[PDB]
Amino acid sequence: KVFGRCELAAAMKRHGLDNYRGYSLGNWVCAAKFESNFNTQATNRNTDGSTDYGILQINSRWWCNDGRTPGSRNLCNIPCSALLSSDITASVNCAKKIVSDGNGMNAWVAWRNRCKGTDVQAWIRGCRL
Ligand code: NA
Repeated sequence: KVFGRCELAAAMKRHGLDNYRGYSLGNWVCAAKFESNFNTQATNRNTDGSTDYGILQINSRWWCNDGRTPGSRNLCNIPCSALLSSDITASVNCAKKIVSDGNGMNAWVAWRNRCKGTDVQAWIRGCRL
């Protein structure tokens, strides 16, 4: 599923992401835009052989099991395919584990490079929330 911007913002809000560990909703929407262009089916392979899955591009080296990333962990305890669902619950629940891991949203390279220190509230302007 390809979300609309406000539709995703609402979904994320309902799933407890607004201000989760102090990151306002616009942060999460901004990270999704640049990670996946709001497409839950997004996948991208990394140089190390791991793959990033879903709306927030969660990596198989640490967070999910895809059966093809040797020596990897599965810290969210989920098949990576669950991250591709039109239902974002598994992605959100795993993202909450990731953002709590030490480095905050800096874990998402696109957040650090394209969202951090920008007017992220712009991503939810106009939405009914
Ligand atoms: Na893994």
